[PDB]
Amino acid sequence: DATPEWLGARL
Amino acid sequence: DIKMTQSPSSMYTSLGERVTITCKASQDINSFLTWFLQKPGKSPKTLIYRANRLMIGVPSRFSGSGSGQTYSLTISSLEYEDMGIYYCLQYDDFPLTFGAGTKLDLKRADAAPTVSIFPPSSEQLTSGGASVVCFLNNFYPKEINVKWKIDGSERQNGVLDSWTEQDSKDSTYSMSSTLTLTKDEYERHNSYTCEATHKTSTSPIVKSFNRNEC
Amino acid sequence: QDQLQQSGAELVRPGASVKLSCKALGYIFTDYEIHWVKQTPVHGLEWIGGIHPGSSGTAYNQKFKGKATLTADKSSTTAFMELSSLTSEDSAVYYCTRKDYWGQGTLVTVSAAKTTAPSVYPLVPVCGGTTGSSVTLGCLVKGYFPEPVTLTWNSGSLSSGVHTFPALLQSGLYTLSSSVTVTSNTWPSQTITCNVAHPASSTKVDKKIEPRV
Repeated sequence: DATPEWLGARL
Repeated sequence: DIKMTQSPSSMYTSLGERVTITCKASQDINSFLTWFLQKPGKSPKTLIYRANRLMIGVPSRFSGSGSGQTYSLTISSLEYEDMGIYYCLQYDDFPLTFGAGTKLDLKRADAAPTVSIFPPSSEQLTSGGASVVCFLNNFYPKEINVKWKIDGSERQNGVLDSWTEQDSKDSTYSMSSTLTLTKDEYERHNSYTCEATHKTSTSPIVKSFNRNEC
Repeated sequence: QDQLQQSGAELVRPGASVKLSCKALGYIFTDYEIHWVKQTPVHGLEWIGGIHPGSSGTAYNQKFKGKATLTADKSSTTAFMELSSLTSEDSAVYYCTRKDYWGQGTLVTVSAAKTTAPSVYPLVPVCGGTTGSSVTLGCLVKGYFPEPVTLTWNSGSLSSGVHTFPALLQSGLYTLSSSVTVTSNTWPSQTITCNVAHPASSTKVDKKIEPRV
């Protein structure tokens, strides 16, 4: 459902 | 370090009611926030991500809003299932941070506690120990104060309290207070009092016994 | 699908280490970050850090830099979190999260305590104290380790008017108490017993609440 518009910043 | 200020901290509600919870970030967080609910002894469950997008499977009565530093979670009509603690999480920047949460509570009429004190059992006394228990049962709201007194003077340690979660049937709360001592210290004093102070009254509810009486 | 499954409860000794795991299912593991969160009664929620399985990138809460180590394994789509030099301050429930999905959590207890059977004491009302249409009796389960423990009244036959309180640490061990309220004339004519079982130590203890004196 959700996309990397969750994090993605590869931490 | 972004600070999330969540409010209110405590929520007194009724089923069907419309509930609004607020989280203010100490700076712009660009909608990178989630709202989740956690029930006693259970793991978190997300309701909203990116400030206003519903997690698949989450009921539509839940909705989120906000854009800069202020975000709100709205529950259109509260359901029994919705009880628990709500939290907000910002993930716009490290370190990720949480609001202190808000406890959702089913409101009901004020109810004073039913207090009962219990001298040590004979078996425990034989073991060399002495535990004086006291139950403050079925009161509302959850906030209550308990103070122990031995031969008239307050006893601070040896005390350990435990609370129950709101009862699903009557909406009250309960807490157990245990004052532990050695047999020798217990047998050097006579009257043991349990004092419960609660909103439902100014003067506390006093419960006590005497060793010499039994 | 879409899910996070964590490993079982851990009972570790102070000064030791432990490594927790988080199995990811139903989604492309190398596309989302996995973060670990700590929760304790006293300190609430605390973000420990995160890792990107796709780039091995990590970020830690300064407070855990040097205490927690996050790794990820592409072939088993499992994120790992290792904690070293543990103290009771590290006893908590640990969660992994993709920020939307959360694992069910892993309970970590740091203690030197050894398996110990609970002492079970009958709690009778103060001599007399019959004043009232009801009577409250109690049961104190003291000094056991580890959890859990299950207690019921009259073999589960008595469930209404019962309040079993959450256990708490008392001098390295666990203590628990339960109250039950019945109508005045009911007790003591009819008997009320407290059933306490402690699997860990294969203990079964029932005990009737006998009036004092």
